[PDB]
Amino acid sequence: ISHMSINIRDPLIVSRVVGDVLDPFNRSITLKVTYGQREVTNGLDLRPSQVQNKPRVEIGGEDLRNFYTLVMVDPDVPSPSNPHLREYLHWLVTDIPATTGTTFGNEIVSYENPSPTAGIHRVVFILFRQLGRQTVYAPGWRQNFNTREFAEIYNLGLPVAAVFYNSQRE
Amino acid sequence: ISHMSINIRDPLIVSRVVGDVLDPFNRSITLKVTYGQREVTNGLDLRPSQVQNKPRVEIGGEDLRNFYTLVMVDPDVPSPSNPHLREYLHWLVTDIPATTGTTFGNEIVSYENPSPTAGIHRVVFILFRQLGRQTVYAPGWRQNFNTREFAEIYNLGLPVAAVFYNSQRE
Repeated sequence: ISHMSINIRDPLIVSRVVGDVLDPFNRSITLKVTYGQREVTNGLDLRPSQVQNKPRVEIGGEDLRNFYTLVMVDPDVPSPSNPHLREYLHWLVTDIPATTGTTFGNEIVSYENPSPTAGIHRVVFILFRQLGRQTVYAPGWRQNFNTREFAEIYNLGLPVAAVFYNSQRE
Repeated sequence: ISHMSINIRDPLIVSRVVGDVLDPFNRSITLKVTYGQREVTNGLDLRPSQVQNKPRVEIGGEDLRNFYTLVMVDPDVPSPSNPHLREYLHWLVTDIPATTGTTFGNEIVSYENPSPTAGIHRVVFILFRQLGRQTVYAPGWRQNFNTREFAEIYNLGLPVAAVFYNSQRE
């Protein structure tokens, strides 16, 4: 979107997920990420002890023929005040068929549970439409990941969905 | 069906359409609902701007002599987190001859376009076989509709088909 179309009160802008991690975009696809009995909605708190295992993830889709990639990052590493490891890639699942979820995709970076030690961390899930199956691949390491660059490299365009939770040391 | 015959990975169970709205059932009849150039398949996203007009609806059938009823509900009203208006009846078409579609039936509750304002809403189409033509009639209001009770009142048994899309505010 153009900056003339941005809603500056959107929770992704207030939280600076759009800004620090993502360019402005219009949500268009369902992304349902569940830990326990809570679906991630922007700004919900989940403690480290609640996110030790991968969440359930269900997605929508625009066309049955589509495949989606799910990115999970913590931008606030090692801390939000000095985030020199931004972004830390916690999980990467490609080739998710439209309308299914991560158990139907290819987990190309395994789920590492977030365990913040300093400050309140945003933990962000981002969904992208792929140009086709078997077109998106993993970085060589988890730290200093750049979702914007990743999307550029893999022709992913703007995200179709994103949502985040907050987490801090217990 | 018995709970010993349920496929717990069925998309209608994962999405809780079976659970929140419907009892478990085996699909037996074709239900093709089209908005624009997309047929509704479970979990597809359609934005409010894409569903302003009634969809095209074509049905199958078990016997030419049969008549079917189409129910369209949003269970996630006013929001999925606090769905105290569940279900909102968006459309009701009775007396659809087997193998035809809604233009051949009796629209007894007019199509109200879904326009969610909070959360992601499931918008569900449910098809039932009638005991006969001219046996199924409309409620007095749209809110707090109960498809299970409706089916009991009108001898509709279990659904023969159901499908849903996801929609959220634009």
